[PDB]
Amino acid sequence: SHMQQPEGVTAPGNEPMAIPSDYKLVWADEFNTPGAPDAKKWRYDTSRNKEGWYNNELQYYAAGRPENVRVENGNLVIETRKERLTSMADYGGQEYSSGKLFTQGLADWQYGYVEVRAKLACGKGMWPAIWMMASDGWPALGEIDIMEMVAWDPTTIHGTIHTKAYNHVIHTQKGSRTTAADPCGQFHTYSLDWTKDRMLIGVDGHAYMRFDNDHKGNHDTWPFDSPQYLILNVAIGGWGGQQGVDAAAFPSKMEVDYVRVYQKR
Ligand SMILES: [Ca+2]
Repeated sequence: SHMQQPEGVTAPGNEPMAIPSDYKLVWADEFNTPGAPDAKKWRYDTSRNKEGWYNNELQYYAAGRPENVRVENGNLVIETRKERLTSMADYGGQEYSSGKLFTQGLADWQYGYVEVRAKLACGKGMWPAIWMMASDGWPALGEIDIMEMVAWDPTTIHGTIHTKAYNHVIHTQKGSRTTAADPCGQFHTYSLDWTKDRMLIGVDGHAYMRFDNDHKGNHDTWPFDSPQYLILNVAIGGWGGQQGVDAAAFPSKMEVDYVRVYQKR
């Protein structure tokens, strides 16, 4: 797998990453309170349930539904299921349910070190992601994909950014990829180090992706001087379904041990 980068990477990184010495934890969820996610930290995204999600995706994102989003045994669980939730008011005809949480309108950050420790969702069809979008159109406002994986190639981790100049609508996105051991069976830490000068995206303290601010003051190539909010989801189909959907793979879970955000303060 590759995010339209068949014969190389467009934003190569190869350097260590770690929480900077002058940073402090400014936000966390440790997911140690069973039941629904803390509503002071997380909202459900239902914005396109009735309209249809993007990317040829197949899922309906259920809100307030423990079968799809629950805190359990020290993790956030986002679970995909093969089912039609036809009596939801915003039902959109989908054959699958999943979860999509975000901090939009509750918590956002400009610059910082973001660490998300997770075990991913497997089974052909699955497309787990950990990513960010600007609080204040798209893609000009900036998108930061800290972690994507597509479960037809479940050991490949993808790290990508999108801007007006560099984005998947015109196939000019800046990204890289790496290999992680059994990501659906063991935890890894997926990390972003975002400063005014560059972003690093990594796994387990190794940056495999680097995107520099070109310092031209062009918002089209660097929109990332404004706050972003965090997003956790498991999509179904689209890129995740490039080799089909495995009916037998459902239900499939992503387990998030924690989200930690650090900043200079
Ligand atoms: Ca935890």
